[PDB]
Amino acid sequence: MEVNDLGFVASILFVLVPSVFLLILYIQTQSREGKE
Amino acid sequence: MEVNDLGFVASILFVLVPSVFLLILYIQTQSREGKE
Amino acid sequence: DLRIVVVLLPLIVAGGWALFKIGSAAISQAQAFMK
Amino acid sequence: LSGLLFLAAVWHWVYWDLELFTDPRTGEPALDLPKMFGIHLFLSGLLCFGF
Amino acid sequence: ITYPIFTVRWLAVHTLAVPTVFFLGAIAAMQFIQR
Amino acid sequence: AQRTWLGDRLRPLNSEYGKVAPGWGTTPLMGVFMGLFFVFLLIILQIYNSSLILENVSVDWANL
Amino acid sequence: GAKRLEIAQVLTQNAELIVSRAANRIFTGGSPLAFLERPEE
Amino acid sequence: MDRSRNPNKQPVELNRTSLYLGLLLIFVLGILFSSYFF
Amino acid sequence: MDRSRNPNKQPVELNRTSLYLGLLLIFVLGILFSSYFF
Amino acid sequence: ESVAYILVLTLALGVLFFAIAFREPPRIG
Amino acid sequence: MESVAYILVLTLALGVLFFAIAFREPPRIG
Amino acid sequence: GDAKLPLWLIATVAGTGVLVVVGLFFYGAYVGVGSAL
Amino acid sequence: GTTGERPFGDIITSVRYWVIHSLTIPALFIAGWLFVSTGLAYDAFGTPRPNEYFTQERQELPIITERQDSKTQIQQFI
Amino acid sequence: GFRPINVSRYGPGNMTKSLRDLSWFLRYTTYAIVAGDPNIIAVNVRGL
Amino acid sequence: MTPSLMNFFYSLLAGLLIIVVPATVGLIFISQKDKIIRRS
Ligand code: CLA
Ligand SMILES: CCCCCCCCCCCCCCCC(=O)OC[C@H](COP(=O)(O)OC[C@@H](O)CO)OC(=O)CCCCCCCCCCCCCCC
Ligand SMILES: CCCCCCCCCCCCCCCC(=O)OC[C@H](COP(=O)(O)OC[C@@H](O)CO)OC(=O)CCCCCCCCCCCCCCC
Ligand SMILES: CCCCCCCCCCCCO[C@@H]1O[C@H](CO)[C@@H](O[C@H]2O[C@H](CO)[C@@H](O)[C@H](O)[C@H]2O)[C@H](O)[C@H]1O
Repeated sequence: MEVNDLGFVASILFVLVPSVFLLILYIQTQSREGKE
Repeated sequence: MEVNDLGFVASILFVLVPSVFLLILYIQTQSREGKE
Repeated sequence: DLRIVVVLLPLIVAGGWALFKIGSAAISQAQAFMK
Repeated sequence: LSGLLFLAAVWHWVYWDLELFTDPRTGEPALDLPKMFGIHLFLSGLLCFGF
Repeated sequence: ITYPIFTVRWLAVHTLAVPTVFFLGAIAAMQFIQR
Repeated sequence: AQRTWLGDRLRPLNSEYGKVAPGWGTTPLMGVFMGLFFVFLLIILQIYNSSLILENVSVDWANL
Repeated sequence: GAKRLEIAQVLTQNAELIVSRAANRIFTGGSPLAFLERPEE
Repeated sequence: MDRSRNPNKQPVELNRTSLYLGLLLIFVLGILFSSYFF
Repeated sequence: MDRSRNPNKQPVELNRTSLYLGLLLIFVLGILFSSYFF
Repeated sequence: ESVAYILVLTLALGVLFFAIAFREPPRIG
Repeated sequence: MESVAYILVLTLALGVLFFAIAFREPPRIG
Repeated sequence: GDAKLPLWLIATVAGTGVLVVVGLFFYGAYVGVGSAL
Repeated sequence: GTTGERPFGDIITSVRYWVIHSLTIPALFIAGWLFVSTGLAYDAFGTPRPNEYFTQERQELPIITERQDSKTQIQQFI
Repeated sequence: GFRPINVSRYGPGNMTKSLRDLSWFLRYTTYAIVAGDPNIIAVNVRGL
Repeated sequence: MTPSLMNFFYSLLAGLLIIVVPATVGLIFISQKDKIIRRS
C-alpha cells in the first residue's frame, strides 16, 4: 500500500508540539495555586 | 542513498518527548518561585 | 423615438400631482432653517 | 548574519532603559513615532535609490 | 405638534420604493405578453 | 536610565514626544498628494488591464 | 482703557500659542509647550 | 553596562477547562489533516 | 461514597541548572542513537 | 501508515472522557 | 531521508552549549 | 387634519394589493414566454 | 424615544397622504406597464426579442469571441 | 556665541521652571498694558 | 491623444463632475444652513 513516506513525521508533530505547548501552560497555571 | 525509512520518526520522538517532559517540569518550579 | 415620450407621461403626471396638492406646505418648509 | 543578529538580539533583552526610550518630561518609557518615521523612511529612500 | 414633511428618510424610503412599484408595474405587464 | 555613548547621539532624535503642529495643520497638502496618488494607482491598474492601452505599449509577452 | 483692554483681549487667548512660537527656537529635543505646567481651571 | 530587574512580565493563566478546548482542537485537526499528509 | 481533599502530593522542584543537564543528556543521546535508527 | 489515525482518534476520544470526569466544578459565589 | 536529521540534533545540542554559559543562574552566598 | 382612518382597514387593502401582484406572477408561470407552452 | 420627525402610524392615518397616493402609485405602476408593452426595454436594455434570437444566417448560439474590439461583432451578430 | 539648548542635557525638573517663565514674561506684559504703566515690567526684571 | 486614454479621461471629468461636486456642495450647503445649537 502506497504512502507519502513523510506524513507520519508530519502528523505526529502537527498533533504534539501545539498540545505540549498547551500542556506546558496548564501546569504553568495550576501550580501557582497550592500554597508554597 | 538508503535509509531505514523510520528513524526520522524514531529519532524525533527520542529527542523531544523526554525533553518536553523536562521542559514541563522547569516551568512549574518558576511559578512556585514566584509564589503567585 | 416617440415611444420614450409616452412612457415618461405617467412620470410627469406623477410629479404633476405633487405640485398642486401638497406643495403649499413645501415652500413653507423651504422657508424653514432661514435659508 | 542571523548569528550576529541573534547575539545582538540577546543584548537588548538584558539591557533596557538605555536613556533613549523615555521622555524628559517624566521617566515612563515612550518613544516618538512620527519623527522616527522620517528617519526610517529616509533610510529606505536612500536604499531604493541605491537599488 | 408639527413635524417637517421632507427629511432624510423621505429620500431614504422613496429610493427603493419609486424603483419598486415602477418595477412592480414592469413585471406585472410582462406575463401578459407572450412568445 | 543608563547612559551609553550610543544613547547620547540618538536622544536628540528622541528628545521630544508630543510636540505637535497646530490645529488642522498641513492636512490638505497631504490630501492633494493622496488624490494624485489614487489617480496614479488608477492609471497603472488600467495600464495592466489593457483598458487604458496607448500606442507602443502592448502589455503582452513581446518585450524587453 | 477700552483700547488697552482689547490688547489684553487679543493676548490672553493667544498666549498659549505664543510660547510655542517662543520656546521652539531655543529648545530642540522636545515639543516643549506640552511640558508647560499651566495653571488649571 | 549594568543589569537590573524588570518591572514587567505578567505571567500566563491558561485554565483547566481551556486546556480541554485546545487539546480537542488540535486533535480534530489531527484527524482531519492526517489523511492529506498521506 | 463521598469525596475529600488529599493530605499529600508534594510538588516537584526541577531547577534551572538541572534543566540544562537533562536537556543536554537527551541531546547527546540524540546525536548518539540517531545513526543507529537509520 | 495505517496506525496514525487510531493513535490520534483515541486521543480525541480520550479527551472526551477526561472532560466528563475531571471538569472544574463550578462553585457559586 | 536522513541528512538534516543529524544537523538538527547537532545544532540543538550546540544551542544548549550557548544557553548554559550565558543564562546560568547567579549563585548567591549565605 | 383629523381625517384619520383605522390602519387595520388599510392593512387589508395594502395586503391584498401585495397578494394580487404576487398572485399574478404565479399565474404567469403557466401562460407566457417562460411556460414551455 | 422620539426622533424629531413624524411617526409612520401618524403618516398613513393622515388623509393627505392618500390624496397624493390615489393618483401616484397607480401612475408609477402604469409607467412600468408601458416600459415593456411598447417594447422600449427590448431596445434600451439589450434584450433580444422572443422572435429575434436566431436569424436565417445564424443558428450557432452567439458569444463574444474577442475582448479587444467587442463592438462591431455584436452589430455583426445583429 | 549662542546655541539652542537641548532638553535632554538640561533636565525636566530644570526646564519646568524655565517654561513657566516664558508665559510669565508675557503675563506681566498683559498686566502692565491694562495697568497703563510699564513699572511692573521694569521692576521685576532688573537683575533677573 | 489616444482613443482609450480620452475615453478614460472623460470618466475623470464625469466621475468628478457628477459624483464629487454634487456630494461636496450637496453636503456643505445644507449642513451650513442647518447649524446645530451649542448654547443649550
Ligand atoms: C514605492 C515602493 C516600492 C514599490 C512599489 C516596489 C516595487 C517592486 N520592488 Mg522594490 N524596493 C523599494 C520600494 C518599492 N519597490 C525599496 C524602498 C527598497 C529598498 C528596501 C526595495 C527593494 C527591492 C528589492 C531588493 C527587490 C524589490 C523588488 C520589487 C518588485 C516586486 C516586489 C513588489 O511587488 O513590491 C510591491 C510593493 C508595494 C506595492 C509596497 C508599496 C507600499 C505602499 C506605499 C503602501 C501604501 C498604499 C496605500 C495604503 C493605498 C492607498 C492609496 C490611495 C488609494 C488612497 C517591484 C518592481 C524585488 C524584485 O524581485 O524585483 C526586482 C526585489 O528583488 N525591491
Ligand atoms: C514554531 C512553533 C509552532 C507552535 C504552534 C503552536 C500553536 C498553538 C495554537 C494553540 C491553540 C489552542 C486553542 C486554545 C483554546 C483556549 O485557549 O481556550 C479558550 C479561550 C478562553 O479564553 P478566556 O478569555 O477564558 O481566557 C482565560 C485564559 O485562561 C485563557 O488562556 O478562548 C480562546 O482562546 C478563543 C480562541 C480559541 C477557541 C477554540 C475553540 C474552538 C474549537 C473547539 C474544539 C474543536 C471541536 C471541533 C468539533 C468538531
Ligand atoms: C512513556 C513515556 C516515556 C517518557 C520518557 C521520559 C524520560 C525522562 C528521563 C529524563 C532524565 C533527565 C535527567 C535530568 C537531570 C537532572 O535531573 O538534574 C540533575 C539532578 C539534580 O538533583 P538534585 O539533588 O539537585 O535535585 C534538585 C532537583 O531540582 C532536581 O529535580 O541530579 C540527578 O537527577 C542525577 C541523575 C541525572 C544526572 C545526569 C547528568 C549526566 C549527564 C550529563 C549531560 C550529558 C553530557 C555528556 C557529554 C558527552
Ligand atoms: C420601501 C418601503 C416602503 C413601505 C413603507 C411602509 C412601512 C411602514 C408600515 C406601516 C407601519 C407599521 O405600522 C405600525 O402599526 C401599529 C399598529 O399596531 C402602529 O401602532 C399605532 O396604534 C394606534 C393607531 O391606531 C395608536 O394609538 C398607537 O399609538 C400607534 O403606535 C405603529 O405605530 C406602526 O409602527
